Order: sequence, then C-alpha cells, then structure tokens
Amino acid sequence: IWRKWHVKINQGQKRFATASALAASAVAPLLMARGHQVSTVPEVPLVVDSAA
Amino acid sequence: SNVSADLIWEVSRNYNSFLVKQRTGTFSRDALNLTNQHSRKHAGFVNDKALGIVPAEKGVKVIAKKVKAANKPASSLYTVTYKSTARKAYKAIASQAAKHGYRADLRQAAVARASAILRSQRPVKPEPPKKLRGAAARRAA
Amino acid sequence: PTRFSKTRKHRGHVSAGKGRVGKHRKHPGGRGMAGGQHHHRTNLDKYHPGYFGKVGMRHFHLLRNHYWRPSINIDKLWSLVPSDVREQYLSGQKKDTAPVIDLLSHGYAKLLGKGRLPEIPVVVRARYVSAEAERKVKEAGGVVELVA
Amino acid sequence: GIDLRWKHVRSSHRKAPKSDNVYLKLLVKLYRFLARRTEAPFNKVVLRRLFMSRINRPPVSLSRIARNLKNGNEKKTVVVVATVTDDNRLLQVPKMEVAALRFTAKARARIEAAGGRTLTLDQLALEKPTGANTLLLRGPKNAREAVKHFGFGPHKHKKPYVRSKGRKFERARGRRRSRGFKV
Amino acid sequence: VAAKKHVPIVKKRTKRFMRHQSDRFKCLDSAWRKPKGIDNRVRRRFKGNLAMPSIGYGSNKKTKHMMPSGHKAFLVHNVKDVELLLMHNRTYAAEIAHNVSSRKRIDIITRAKQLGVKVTNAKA
RNA sequence: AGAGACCGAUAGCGCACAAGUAGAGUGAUCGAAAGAUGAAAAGCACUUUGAAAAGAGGGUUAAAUAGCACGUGAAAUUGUUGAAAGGGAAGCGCUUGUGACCAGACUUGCGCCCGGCGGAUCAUCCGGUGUUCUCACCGGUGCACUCCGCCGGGCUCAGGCCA
RNA sequence: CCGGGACCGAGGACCGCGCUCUGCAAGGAUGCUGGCGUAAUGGUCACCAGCGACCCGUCUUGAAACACGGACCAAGGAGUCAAGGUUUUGCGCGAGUGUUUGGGUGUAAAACCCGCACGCGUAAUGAAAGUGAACGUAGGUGAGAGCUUCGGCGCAUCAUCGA
RNA sequence: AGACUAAUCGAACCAUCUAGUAGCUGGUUACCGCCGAAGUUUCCCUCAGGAUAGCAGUGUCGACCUUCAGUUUUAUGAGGU
RNA sequence: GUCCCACCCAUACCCCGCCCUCAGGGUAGAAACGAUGCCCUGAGGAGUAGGCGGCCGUGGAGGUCAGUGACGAAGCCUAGG
Ligand SMILES: [K+]
Ligand SMILES: [K+]
Ligand SMILES: [K+]
Ligand SMILES: [K+]
Ligand SMILES: [K+]
Ligand SMILES: [K+]
Ligand SMILES: [K+]
Ligand SMILES: [K+]
Ligand SMILES: [K+]
Ligand SMILES: [K+]
Ligand SMILES: [K+]
Ligand SMILES: [K+]
Ligand SMILES: [K+]
Ligand SMILES: [K+]
Ligand SMILES: [K+]
Ligand SMILES: [K+]
Ligand SMILES: [K+]
Ligand SMILES: [K+]
Ligand SMILES: [K+]
Ligand SMILES: [K+]
Ligand SMILES: [Mg+2]
Ligand SMILES: [Mg+2]
Ligand SMILES: [Mg+2]
Ligand SMILES: [Mg+2]
Ligand SMILES: [Mg+2]
Ligand SMILES: [Mg+2]
Ligand SMILES: [Mg+2]
Ligand SMILES: [Mg+2]
Ligand SMILES: [Mg+2]
Ligand SMILES: [Mg+2]
Ligand SMILES: [Mg+2]
Ligand SMILES: [Mg+2]
Ligand SMILES: [Mg+2]
Ligand SMILES: [Mg+2]
Ligand SMILES: [Mg+2]
Ligand SMILES: [Mg+2]
Ligand SMILES: [Mg+2]
Ligand SMILES: [Mg+2]
Ligand SMILES: [Mg+2]
Ligand SMILES: [Mg+2]
Ligand SMILES: [Mg+2]
Ligand SMILES: [Mg+2]
Ligand SMILES: [Mg+2]
Ligand SMILES: [Mg+2]
Ligand SMILES: [Mg+2]
Ligand SMILES: [Mg+2]
Ligand SMILES: [Mg+2]
Ligand SMILES: [Mg+2]
Ligand SMILES: [Mg+2]
Ligand SMILES: [Mg+2]
Ligand SMILES: [Mg+2]
Ligand SMILES: [Mg+2]
Ligand SMILES: [Mg+2]
Ligand SMILES: [Mg+2]
Ligand SMILES: [Mg+2]
Ligand SMILES: [Mg+2]
Ligand SMILES: [Mg+2]
Ligand SMILES: [Mg+2]
Ligand SMILES: [Mg+2]
Repeated sequence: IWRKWHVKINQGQKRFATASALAASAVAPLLMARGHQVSTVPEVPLVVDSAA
Repeated sequence: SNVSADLIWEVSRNYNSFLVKQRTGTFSRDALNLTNQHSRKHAGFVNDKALGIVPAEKGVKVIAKKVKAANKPASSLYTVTYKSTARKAYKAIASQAAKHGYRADLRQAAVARASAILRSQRPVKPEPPKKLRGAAARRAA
Repeated sequence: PTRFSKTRKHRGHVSAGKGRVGKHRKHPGGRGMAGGQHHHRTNLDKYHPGYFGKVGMRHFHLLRNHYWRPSINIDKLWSLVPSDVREQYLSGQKKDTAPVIDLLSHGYAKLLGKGRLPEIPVVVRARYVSAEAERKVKEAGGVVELVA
Repeated sequence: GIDLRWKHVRSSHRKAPKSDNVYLKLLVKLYRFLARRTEAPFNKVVLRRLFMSRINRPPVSLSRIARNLKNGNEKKTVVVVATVTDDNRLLQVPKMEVAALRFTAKARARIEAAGGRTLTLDQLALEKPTGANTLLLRGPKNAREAVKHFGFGPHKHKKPYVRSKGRKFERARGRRRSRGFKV
Repeated sequence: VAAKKHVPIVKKRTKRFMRHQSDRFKCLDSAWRKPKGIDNRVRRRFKGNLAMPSIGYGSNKKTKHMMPSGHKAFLVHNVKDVELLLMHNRTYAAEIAHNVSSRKRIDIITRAKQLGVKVTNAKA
C-alpha cells in the first residue's frame, strides 16, 4: 500500500495548462474535432444574458 | 495572433474524431473533405477556404465557407443546389473553385466528386446468373 | 511504467541479458562497503581519496545557532533598495538625501566587498564588515556603523 | 567480400528537434525554407541550434551582452537562440535591440525601459532574411555544476561526490602527507 | 468495376515458415518462433533444414496489400462506412464484418451496387 | 457504516457450499476437495420387450444438440464409418507428376452516326435573392435545325487466359 | 564485315546528348496473327519419384554422444516495489525556485485559493581562533564560427603567461 | 553395543524466529532491423570469486578544421641474434 | 614421372529485377502537402555473450466512433479462402 498513488505538479504549470485550454475552447474547428455538434449555435464564445 | 490554419493542423495531425485508420489506408469522414483522405490539402475543417458536396434528392448540393464568419457557425456556410443538367452543374462548380482564386487546387477533385454522385442516381442494371464448375456435376444428379 | 522497460524486451531470450558464463548470483563481493581495504581498494583509492583516518579535534555538544552570520557583497548592496526609489537615485534626481540600509532586517550579518560601488553616499548598519568593504563605502562618500 | 573497416555508419548530429512544441515546429519549417533558398551562412547556423537540447543552449545575461556591444558594435542586432536573463550587478542598461528565443519578465522590462526593443525569431526573419548587421552570441557551456565532477582521478583537481562538507568527510589518507601520502 | 492498371504481382514465396519440431510435439503450435539454442541446426543454417524469415522476402511497394483482382480490402460495419469508398472504387473493395446481422447485410450490398463498389463476402 | 483504475472458483482469506468441517496423530498439533438444469418442474402420463437395471415407442419444452452422471463442452486418450501408404523406425527441405477439392477474372464500357418514342424548355433577355463583386440560384419569356431520357440499327476504340 | 542460339523489357506526356537529318536502332518493347473463355492457366491437400536432412534445452576449448533433464495434455509459473544517489531526454520559472506540515473553500478523499517559517542555490578557505575575491574598457599572446563601413570586431572552446 | 528413549538417536518429536545465508547446481515466456566482444594488465587469506585498465554499444557536440595513415621513398641514429 | 588440348560445378566474380539500411540532392509571391509526404542518385547486407530502434498481442482506465448485437454478442470445431 506504500506505492505512489498521487503526483505533485508545479502550480505554475497547472495554471499554464488551464489557460491554454480556455483559449482552445474559442476555436470552432477544434470543437468539431472533439465530437461536439455545433452547427446551429450563433456565435463562439456563446454568451447568454443573465436570464438564468 | 496565436491561432491559424497551420497551428490547427499541428494539433490535429495525429488524432481527431473524424479519423478512420486501419491497415491499407487512412480515411476521414469529414463533411468538407473531398476524396475522404487524411491530408493537409483535403482537411476541410482546418483550412480557411474549403468545399463540400453531398447528394440531394435530384442533383447535388454544394457548400463553401465564408471567411468573414469563421466564428459564427450558424451562418458560416454558403449553400447551392444544382438539379438541372449534368454539364451545367460541372461548369458552375468549376467556376466556383478556379475563377476568383478560391482553392483552385480543388478544381479537379470537386468536379469528379459531383460526377460520381450523379452516376450513382441512375437505375441499376440486373446481374447475370452465376455459373457452376465443380458443383455442376453435384447438381446434375 | 512497466511497458517502457528492457524487461519486456528480454522475454524469449535466455539469461535475461545477464550472461551465460557469469550468472547473476546473489552477492559476489560482499554486501555494502565490504572489502574497502582488501579487494575494493582499487576503487576506493581512485575515487574518494582521504576516506580512512582521523583529522582535527572534536567539539562536544555543538550549537549551530552560535555560528550564524550570513554575508552579502557590495556588488548587490543597491538591490536591497526598492526598485522605484532605486532608479531615482541612479538617474541623479535626489541629490539631497541619502539611503540608510539595515542589513539585519534583510537577514544578513556581515558586509563583504567584491565589486564596485557607484559614487552616491549611503549609510550602512552591520554587525561585521570587511576591510576592503569599508574602504569602498567611505570612498564613495558613505559610512558604515556597528549595531550588534 | 569487400574488405571494409566501416559499414552503415550513421550521422553524429541531430536532424530534427526532440521537442513536441507545436510553435517550435512552425519555426523549424520557416528556417528550413530559408536555409535552402538563400546563400547566407547565417541561416544555416540558426537552423542547427533550434534542434539542440537545453544543456546545449545555456542562458545569456544582460551583462554578457553589454560586453560585446563595445568597439564598434553599438548598432548591430543581437541574436541569441536561448533564454535571456537579467543581471542585478549591472546598474545602467545601454539601449539595444535583441532577438531571442525567450526573455524573462525582468529582462524584457529593463530593455524597453532604456529605449530598446525585443524581437522574436520570426520577426527577425521578416526584417533581416539574410542576417545582415547581426552578431551571434552563445552562453557559457561548461558553467554547469555537473561538469566539475567529470574526469575525477589522481592529480586532476576535480570535485568529488560526497554527502557533506567538513573535517570528517574524505580529508585524511591520500589527501595529506601526515596520513600516508597525498593523492 | 475493374481495377486501375498496375504492374504484375509477384509473391517470391507461398509457404508459411513453420516452427522447428512442431510436427513432432502437440504442445508446440505452428506459429514461427526464432530458435535460440547454442547448438540448434536451424539457427546455424545447415544445409537441408527449414529456412528463417528475412527482410529480403518483402513485396514490391507498388503491389503490396492488394488482392489478385487489384483492390485493397476495407472493413465496413454499416451503410455509412461503405459510402467512404465513393471516390475509390477502382482501388478499394468492401468486406463486411463477421458480426453484422442478415438484414443490415442486405442494406449494405444494395448501396454498394449503386456506387459500383466490389464486395468480397457477398453471397449469403 | 460507506467505498475502490483490487480478485473472478488451481484466483481472492485455509473456508463463496452442514469449514477450522470430514480425515490423520498417544499428544502438542496438522488440515482438504467441493459454485451454474429451465422463465416456470411443466422432473416424462400411457403401450410394449425384459427376472431386474433398463431399452423401443409416445409425451413436456423456444430448446432434451438442457433429463437431475444436468449452461457452454477444448486437448491428451478411445470406437465406428470413409480415403490412403507400408522388403530391419518415422517424421522434414527443394522440385515435377497423379488424384481429390477450390478462390479469382470474364459476362461489357465510353464515343460517333441513322430512325422511332416521350418529356421538357436549350440559348437570350426582365424581376428578386445570395455570394468568392463576378459568379450563381429562383420566378417570367422561350415553344421545335434547341435541351434531356429510353428503345432499334450501323461504325471506331478499349477490354480476360495461354501461345 | 557477315551468320546461329539463350535469358531479360525496369520506366510512363514533352524537355537531353546526338546522327546516315521529309526522318532514325539517339535519356529502358512495340507491331501482326491463331486457339480458348473455363477448372484450360492458377492455388490447397494426400501419395509415389530424384537429390538433401543425426534430439532438443544446458554447462563446455570441444555434444548426435556410452554427459545430465525430458512418457503425454490442459491451466498456473520467475528482474518487482520503496527510500537515497547519479548521467542523459522533455517541460515551467529563472538570481531565484518549491501551494498541498498547516489554513480557506467545495457540486466533498477531486478541483480551486493563501503565506509565516524552512530546504537547496547565490562565497571560499583553515584542525581551529579567524580572515574573506577588479592595476587594466574584467588583462596579454596563438587559433576560432559568424558579422563587417573590407580597415577590422571576434561567441563557445582549447593551449599559454599574469592579476 | 554410542545401545535404547513410540518403524525416528554420535543428541527425540511439535510450532515459531524463517521467504535463515550460499563466491555453488538448475531454470528464466512474441517478431523483425542495425552494430558487435573477451579469456589479457595491476591489487586482494586472491587461485570455481571481485575491483581496476583494455576490447563494445548508445547519446551528442566542434568545425564540415589541409586532416590524418598497422604503407613505400630519401637523409640520418641505436642493437650483439 | 613429365608435357598438352577440351570439358564439369560454389552462397565467390560480371549484367538485370525486387526488399531493407546508410549517405547526398529537389519541392511556396503555394494550381497546396498523412512536409512525419512525394520525386532523383550512389553504396552496402555473416554472427554467440551483449547494446539500441521499430512493431504485434493480453487484463483494466479517460475520450471518441451519435460503432456491432436475441432477425443471434462472446467462446469452441473446420487437409474452405
Ligand atoms: K545487461
Ligand atoms: K567558517
Ligand atoms: K600517526
Ligand atoms: K504441433
Ligand atoms: K539477420
Ligand atoms: K484452498
Ligand atoms: K484423531
Ligand atoms: K425465441
Ligand atoms: K423433443
Ligand atoms: K443447453
Ligand atoms: K531499376
Ligand atoms: K548443464
Ligand atoms: K539425456
Ligand atoms: K532531469
Ligand atoms: K528562500
Ligand atoms: K572568420
Ligand atoms: K511419535
Ligand atoms: K568459489
Ligand atoms: K655475441
Ligand atoms: K494495453
Ligand atoms: Mg542474443
Ligand atoms: Mg544458465
Ligand atoms: Mg559478473
Ligand atoms: Mg557481398
Ligand atoms: Mg505468405
Ligand atoms: Mg558452439
Ligand atoms: Mg546440443
Ligand atoms: Mg468493499
Ligand atoms: Mg474447481
Ligand atoms: Mg480457493
Ligand atoms: Mg458445471
Ligand atoms: Mg424414455
Ligand atoms: Mg440451444
Ligand atoms: Mg461426464
Ligand atoms: Mg453439458
Ligand atoms: Mg481427440
Ligand atoms: Mg509416409
Ligand atoms: Mg428559368
Ligand atoms: Mg514497362
Ligand atoms: Mg483470338
Ligand atoms: Mg491442376
Ligand atoms: Mg544424407
Ligand atoms: Mg561415446
Ligand atoms: Mg549435473
Ligand atoms: Mg529421465
Ligand atoms: Mg485461471
Ligand atoms: Mg526406535
Ligand atoms: Mg526467495
Ligand atoms: Mg530455506
Ligand atoms: Mg558486421
Ligand atoms: Mg590480506
Ligand atoms: Mg561451473
Ligand atoms: Mg574547429
Ligand atoms: Mg565533419
Ligand atoms: Mg644477449
Ligand atoms: Mg546482420
Ligand atoms: Mg489484473
Ligand atoms: Mg456467433
Ligand atoms: Mg484440426
């Protein structure tokens, strides 16, 4: 039971990777290459008014 | 900026959800891909200008992307249906590719794909019956 | 990961890369540092010269807090001033005041002197100071004083 | 038979980067094209240094740049295929323009505050596609803690692998003549 | 339809490289294994014994993977899979997976006839 | 009490079962093997041969190629039927022959001319809408030497195997 | 300078070197003709025939050995994990670097946030008391990629004399 | 008689320390591609074992450095078979 | 014993085809390319102990094929491809 189950990651490299993922979420060709169906969404990034 | 057609091909060159890989070749089930091959030249979803052809009820249906609406996918395609005559469809498709400098390298492929779709809408002729060579003596009894 | 290992590549080959004549037995040569003076002397003398013997005198119950005195050179004395104020002095806009630097509050005890000092007077407080370091501060127009 | 000493000899130098950075691949495509379609020896050197590993691309500081901006190099463009770091010892930064693989945050801020400008290696290819009026700089290769241990032996004055420093750690027999011999 | 023109196909060998001594012991399968014993007569290339595979038996790059008609096989599981061969009907042929039901098998064969695509396992 | 990038009946605790059981030893102590019919017993009524165990018919079931020696049912080893070889081992590599069995390929395709049949509306121009701003689509006009499809006849070209 | 035989036909618009120059044997085969369109060519298996062929694993200078293990089949069966070192590859930041001992918070063993100390590095040398890194544009000489106003400037690194 | 002490005696039987240690014998599980050895030097209660140098592979970097060589020629030394 | 013609066959030598390994070139005002691709040219291929590279299979985990299936999944047999 004393094998290594958890991994330590530098916090700077964590923050780099999450920012790189947010940028890729605003590229419509990448959304389709990950299997999403977005042929009828008006704009990307998609923003809705505070009606929720 | 940080994103272009060359960058997008770099992150999708090795795997994407359109890929179909096995022995004897690699294919792509992409809508904006003519010849359904995996390559930078034919990867329609990557490039800024691309062409795609699907069969219609009577003729063919052709889509192309508008470069000014790359971030508005609902209104980013220009769609035309050709259902009058074969030669008329060939001409309009060829002009749509190699007249204003919009992917003149896809001129030969676009015409040939429209030809294959219209060829498959004709009636299918019946096949001749199968003959026998070694089971013939077996069934002669 | 187990799939990146030469163990996987040895499957099917006798001896697992260890030899047919020598066989990877249990402990040929002893365990640990055995044989240092007898049959491992050739290793212990090429590397690690000075391994055997005694040198110096002993010190019972040594307390490391008695010997705490970190040092900083004059080369980096100006880096202890905040950056915005530092640029005003260097560009020559103060010309009427001098900075007073507390080495202990930054965690240093002795001031050594290695590099050069710009000709702007400064006041330094320290517990210890080198002979060269005091010469260069005074020549720039400053003064060092002792504080304990 | 053919009686040859060597056969199927492979090349000793890298032919591509070992990294998987997507933008470094775009940079390598650019300079592959330039090196083939230009006669400038400058372009071929930059291509090779983009293949190299981090211990073969040591950093370069602002002080080392200022040393080479003397004796008639005040208006050339400095090119460094490496990281450029800051130096606390240097109190006044001269004005210059530098093209580098990357800059640290303080190095970039001090260059621009003195009236200079920083470039990227792709901006450099657009402005100087032949490397005219440039100077190439490298950092110190051997200034690494591991190189001090290389080639240890008798009468070599290298650094030994020890776990601590003090009088009780490898200082008695073979290090002084009062205990046997010395080295 | 007929395949695109190609150079004639040569094989260089048709036998199968069976394992040494697998014709005498039933615990040894026939698949090839490389002998590694210190005395083995097959490893030392004695005259009159089994041969060992080498890269020198490889096939011409122009005719590799093509069946004697001239096509290359492609495995399909439904109707949309066979429509990927719309632009390749003189170079590829379709092969239906073993676990496809009899009703879906009828739909695939009908569609492939409209496209002019050859099917290898057709009769059923 | 809640869980898992754990094991899946020679694994996981010695134990998924009337397991610290049956059994061994004077004794301290040692210590196994063994899960699965079917949704439902609907677990085969009656007739006939046999001293009986059982067999042959006939029934139940989606299925008895599920009958309590019960899901699926591999190999070693054995019986019957069919094919073949054998003058002190057999097996194997290269290469012909004979006998048995068998996968492909081919069945036509494009084009030109002549005749018949049917349908439109081919080129041009006007209005509207898109778009890569010059290229298209829809509505109107067109209305027989234009355009499209089918059938019949003739001609050239290309097409399978061995020489 | 004339005869007679054998094996082979890679390549796929043009481009070149040439010649006996309406053209050609000059940077790689075309033209004409017959039979057959299926088990005829071809493939798999079994058997007879010619030539060839000692039982594998292992220790050993030397194994087919009168050297050891192996009657047969199925399932199991052997370089792993932790701490501490080291060289090399990839990545982040860079004179600094390291959130996760702990606190805040949560859709609750995840993910997200915080910063006082501390570790390694930024300075060595002596047994120790102790002392502690610029004469010079951070030196001179010989090589040295690259740049250059063509006079020169000279990275990394190597050899050498000094501070 | 080194005899007997439950088929066990030149020191009984049972559980645990215990997976006791072995420079010694046995075994060590798919394929293809490229390169390719040693039984020699010095030290060791060393002689069936190690460390150390050599022989081998892999990763590179400096210039693509007029750079080298199990060789011949010319001039010039040493040797006691 | 000596001399002279013709002839026989190695995985050696010469010419041709194909595989791989190594080396050297071409390819963007892109009618453009699994640029990790394609085109052109030359040489080489034995191997125990051992080193490195690339690939094939098995039990589980995240993502994706809007994958197959009682109109038959998995497993098993088969001198049929
Ligand atoms: K090894
Ligand atoms: K000290
Ligand atoms: K002494
Ligand atoms: K067998
Ligand atoms: K080989
Ligand atoms: K048990
Ligand atoms: K009892
Ligand atoms: K049923
Ligand atoms: K029944
Ligand atoms: K059953
Ligand atoms: K050739
Ligand atoms: K042995
Ligand atoms: K034996
Ligand atoms: K590392
Ligand atoms: K710190
Ligand atoms: K130079
Ligand atoms: K007893
Ligand atoms: K021994
Ligand atoms: K003599
Ligand atoms: K796996
Ligand atoms: Mg080996
Ligand atoms: Mg062994
Ligand atoms: Mg050893
Ligand atoms: Mg050879
Ligand atoms: Mg084969
Ligand atoms: Mg041998
Ligand atoms: Mg043997
Ligand atoms: Mg549990
Ligand atoms: Mg059992
Ligand atoms: Mg059990
Ligand atoms: Mg059972
Ligand atoms: Mg009955
Ligand atoms: Mg059933
Ligand atoms: Mg039974
Ligand atoms: Mg059963
Ligand atoms: Mg059997
Ligand atoms: Mg026989
Ligand atoms: Mg109209
Ligand atoms: Mg040819
Ligand atoms: Mg004929
Ligand atoms: Mg035959
Ligand atoms: Mg023989
Ligand atoms: Mg004998
Ligand atoms: Mg023995
Ligand atoms: Mg025996
Ligand atoms: Mg099992
Ligand atoms: Mg007794
Ligand atoms: Mg053990
Ligand atoms: Mg034991
Ligand atoms: Mg070799
Ligand atoms: Mg001794
Ligand atoms: Mg031995
Ligand atoms: Mg050099
Ligand atoms: Mg070189
Ligand atoms: Mg003598
Ligand atoms: Mg080899
Ligand atoms: Mg498991
Ligand atoms: Mg099935
Ligand atoms: Mg069988």
